Amino acid sequence: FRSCEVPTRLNSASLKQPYITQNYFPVGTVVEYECRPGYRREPSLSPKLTCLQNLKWSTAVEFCKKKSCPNPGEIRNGQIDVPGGILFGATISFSCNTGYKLFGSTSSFCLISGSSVQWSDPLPECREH
Repeated sequence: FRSCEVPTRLNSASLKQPYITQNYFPVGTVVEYECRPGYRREPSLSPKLTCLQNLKWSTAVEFCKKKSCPNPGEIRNGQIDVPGGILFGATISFSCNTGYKLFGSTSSFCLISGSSVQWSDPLPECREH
C-alpha cells in the first residue's frame, strides 16, 4: 500500500550499489551511496540510507562535497595559462618560452565525467625550430 519511494537525495549523492531496484522497497533496507563525478563524501563514514519505518528513509546528512580539477600541472619551456580557475569542465592554453614552437597542443580539457578529476592532454612539447 505504501512501500519506500524514490530514495533519499543528498547534496551530490546518489545510490551506487544495485541494492536498489528502486521499485518498491519494503521498510527495512540499508543501502549505499555514490557521490557524483567531482565530489568527495564526508570523512567517509556510515553510508547507510535505511528504509526505516515510515517509508521515511533513515539518516541523510551530506555524504558528498566536491572534487574539482586540481590544476593541469605545468607544461615545459614555456608555461600554462589558467584564466582564473581550474574546476571541473575547465581547460588551459599552452604557451612556450621564446624561440620555441608548440608541438603537442595549444589547449587541454578538465573532464571529470569519465575517470574522476583528470585531464585529457598533459605535457605537449616546446620544440625550438
